[PDB]
Amino acid sequence: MVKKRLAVLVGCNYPNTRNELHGCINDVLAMKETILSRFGFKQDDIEVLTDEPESKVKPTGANIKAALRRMVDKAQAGSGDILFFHYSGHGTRIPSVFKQDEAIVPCDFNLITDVDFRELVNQLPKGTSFTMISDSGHSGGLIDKEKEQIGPSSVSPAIETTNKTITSRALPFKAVLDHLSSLTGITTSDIGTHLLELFGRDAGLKFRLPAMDLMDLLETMTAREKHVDSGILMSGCQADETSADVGVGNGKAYGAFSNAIQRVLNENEGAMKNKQLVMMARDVLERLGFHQHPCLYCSDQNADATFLSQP
Repeated sequence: MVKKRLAVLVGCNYPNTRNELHGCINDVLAMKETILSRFGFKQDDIEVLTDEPESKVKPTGANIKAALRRMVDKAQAGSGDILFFHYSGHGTRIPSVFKQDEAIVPCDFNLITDVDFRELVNQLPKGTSFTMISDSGHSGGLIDKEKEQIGPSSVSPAIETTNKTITSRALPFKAVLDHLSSLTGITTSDIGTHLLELFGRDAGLKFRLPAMDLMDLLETMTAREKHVDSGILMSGCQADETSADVGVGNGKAYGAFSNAIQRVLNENEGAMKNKQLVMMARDVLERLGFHQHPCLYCSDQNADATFLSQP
């Protein structure tokens, strides 16, 4: 029985904009070489969506969700398929209505929120694994309702702040709203109005469904999550934190969390549990003076499973 190893790698540098980053595309290229060499992924099973000027497939909100939709077509029940999604780029938090929702910011600002990723993992059968590494600001909780295994509620002298030159991978809500206002030509405080007007069908699930219809849909996910739990989120920081973009525009920049993952893998060649990988990545960032706290969200069984099912 053949098992599939599918990957979607997304990197947003936002070049030549007001929200430029420099290490996100390098994070994607480094993670691609890692899964090709160490984890047995094949070139034809990997989709790369980066926003360099000459890119032919930009990481728009529709292209990202469609690529994640194509891995959703191939995961089968009883096959134990391995799905991987890396995101390096800007993140943001939007008001849930008293509460905030976490989201990633595609290059066209068609936000993908935590309910979109919760809907995605609820389309996967039991035994499948969806490992998501989101090196972005406010990345903690991006898979809504996924149990926190490592984070502020699951873990118990300060280190001097890093001397590296860093830039935040988080955009304020107003910066995201103003960006969408420059495209719609209208002014409203409801970000969903801009997103529905700009993207319509391709807008996030939170913005297309009425709140009560979303409540009915989330009730079906709550029932299914009691028996199937296939989502594994490794966030670069907590829900209330940002993630650091390290370096300048010299072609050598990188994400602090993505680099910490590469360091742990370089120093540990054997198979590593998902919980240990996040813990050792936290140790790297803590020692290096970074104040973001990577978090892990998955089931108890997947917390003890090896990263990307390495034997």
